[PDB]
Amino acid sequence: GLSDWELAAARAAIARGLDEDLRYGPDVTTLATVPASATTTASLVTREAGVVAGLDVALLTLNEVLGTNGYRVLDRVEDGARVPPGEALMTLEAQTRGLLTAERTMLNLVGHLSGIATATAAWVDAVRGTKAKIRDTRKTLPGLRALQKYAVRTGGGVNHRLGLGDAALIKDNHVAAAGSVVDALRAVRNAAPDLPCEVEVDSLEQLDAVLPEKPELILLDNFAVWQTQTAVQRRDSRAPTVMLESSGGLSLQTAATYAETGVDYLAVGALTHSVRVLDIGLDM
Amino acid sequence: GLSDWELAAARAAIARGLDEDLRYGPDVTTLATVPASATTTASLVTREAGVVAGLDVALLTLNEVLGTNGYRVLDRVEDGARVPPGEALMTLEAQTRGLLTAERTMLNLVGHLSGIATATAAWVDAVRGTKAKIRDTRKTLPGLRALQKYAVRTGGGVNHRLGLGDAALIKDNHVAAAGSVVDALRAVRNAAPDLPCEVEVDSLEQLDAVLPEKPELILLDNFAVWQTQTAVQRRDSRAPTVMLESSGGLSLQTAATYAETGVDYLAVGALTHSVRVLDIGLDM
Ligand SMILES: O=P(O)(O)CP(=O)(O)O[C@H]1O[C@H](COP(=O)(O)O)[C@@H](O)[C@H]1O
Ligand SMILES: O=P(O)(O)CP(=O)(O)O[C@H]1O[C@H](COP(=O)(O)O)[C@@H](O)[C@H]1O
Ligand SMILES: O=C(O)c1ccccc1C(=O)O
Ligand SMILES: O=C(O)c1ccccc1C(=O)O
Ligand SMILES: [Mn+2]
Ligand SMILES: [Mn+2]
Ligand SMILES: [Mn+2]
Ligand SMILES: [Mn+2]
Repeated sequence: GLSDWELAAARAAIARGLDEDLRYGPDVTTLATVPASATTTASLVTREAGVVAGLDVALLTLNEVLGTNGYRVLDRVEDGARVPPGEALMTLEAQTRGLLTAERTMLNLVGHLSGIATATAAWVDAVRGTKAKIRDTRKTLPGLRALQKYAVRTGGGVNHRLGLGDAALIKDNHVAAAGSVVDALRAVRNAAPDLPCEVEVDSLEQLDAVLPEKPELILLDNFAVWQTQTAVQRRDSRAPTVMLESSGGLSLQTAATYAETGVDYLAVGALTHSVRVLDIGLDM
Repeated sequence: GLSDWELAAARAAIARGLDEDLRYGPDVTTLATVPASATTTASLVTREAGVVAGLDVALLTLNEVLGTNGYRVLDRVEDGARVPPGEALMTLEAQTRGLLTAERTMLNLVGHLSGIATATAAWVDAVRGTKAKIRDTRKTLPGLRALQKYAVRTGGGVNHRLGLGDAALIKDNHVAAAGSVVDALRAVRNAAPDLPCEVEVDSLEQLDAVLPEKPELILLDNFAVWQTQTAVQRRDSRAPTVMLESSGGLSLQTAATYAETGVDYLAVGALTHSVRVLDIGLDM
């Protein structure tokens, strides 16, 4: 499921999580109430409906606390599964002390990632019957980019760039510094001709100015729906190969409206910066 | 503003943030569009109203990217300031290249921490005229506990425990393993007699059972307002010294209603697990 750098990202996050929990001493309450030889069957069950993501991270949290041979998975659901309230995402058998200590860290990761995949899916359903794909941004939390990114993919969106040197994206602050969108575009092309180039426009005027330069993608920043319609109309007639991406004034209520204008992508920051946790509990 | 461990935490977070942005190559678009000698005056300004928190983290991000003597702060607001849309939280003068590279990492942190402080303050205002204090939980994001915990305090909340060995808290799964709340309570009392003890009850029945044991705090889990009122009446008559904390079915709409019952605290998970970013931009 997770790739190598995602897996490594997950391990680093679960380690930071456990360290936050354990740095003040051991789990005194678990140690005191449950014997070392105790063993139970527990299930991660959703208190609500949504799309599940990050189940492997649950397994990595246990590997860290109990060791690979410290637990047994009697059953599990697959990442990306649409799930109702009360559904058992995974049933385990493991040393009780290990589960009570690992509980919060593992639940915190799975609820966050599931919350993103559940949101992402909402957006994906909203623009169904359209050609628009939902994309994320770099408005991710430090240390969780690979995981948050993985989660939007699980819900059906498509990742944008993972970093700064990943692809070029000429922003308002660059244009300001370069003095002109076409100047900046030209500069980026000359410096990194092999790198994907996206140019951000703030108006129909700038839009007209960059279409002839034929950048890979144009990001329509904070365009009203009527302006997005015009943009697509101009792109379609003047530079059929330029992809258009809406970003800025996007809400789930307007997603379809923008998608219907014919844009190729909707870039949603909310997907990673304003996530509502999917409520999950560990039941014994 | 930030303490030593919070500072070390911020530093670790900013470093993980920058590494995510730079691991694919340098900021190609900035290097190409802005000269090394470029310098600007920039401001972090809110696109929305809210409470500000995490400004020092912005500075720490610049120290890391431009070095201490790489910039100058012409003006700044204090953490915890209630702020309107379009307010300039901090005005800097710095090398342009350094700002554009630091921008996203610093913005993502300040936005996150401010979103938390903004939400916390809404809860705090909600229970105003009551004696209840708003507290957080361990439902924090991995690697960000110290910072998230710092933010609820900036918003007016009061921190709960920071980890597992920090204070004792008997939960449902412990009760399940110990076979009883009173059993579990007795066990913890024997193991860590010097440690603060909080026990979680799911019913007025368990409440009656633990009140005589006189634990430090009792967490009323998912009680209706009427049950919360009853519990306050029983506590007041049977164990005046026992503090009560509501946690579970809390919404900002009901906050005051529960606070009015006379409980000492409201423990809010949403404060740290479902945060809506405060929208902030770097304007040059
Ligand atoms: O408002 P700006 O001057 O364009 C600065 P900003 O840091 O917002 O720039 C980015 O944010 C938007 C990302 O999706 P969302 O809006 O949902 O968060 C998009 O406008 C981006 O180029
Ligand atoms: O539903 P449970 O069986 O009590 C498991 P859970 O992990 O929810 O247990 C904790 O969550 C609540 C925290 O505040 P919030 O609800 O806002 O997130 C509270 O019930 C806690 O003891
Ligand atoms: O994070 C951003 O500012 C952003 C917002 C929208 C599209 C893409 C990006 C990006 O840089 O990849
Ligand atoms: O994270 C939790 O389950 C939690 C929830 C509410 C209060 C306190 C805690 C805690 O363990 O400190
Ligand atoms: Mn933008
Ligand atoms: Mn914006
Ligand atoms: Mn609970
Ligand atoms: Mn719950």
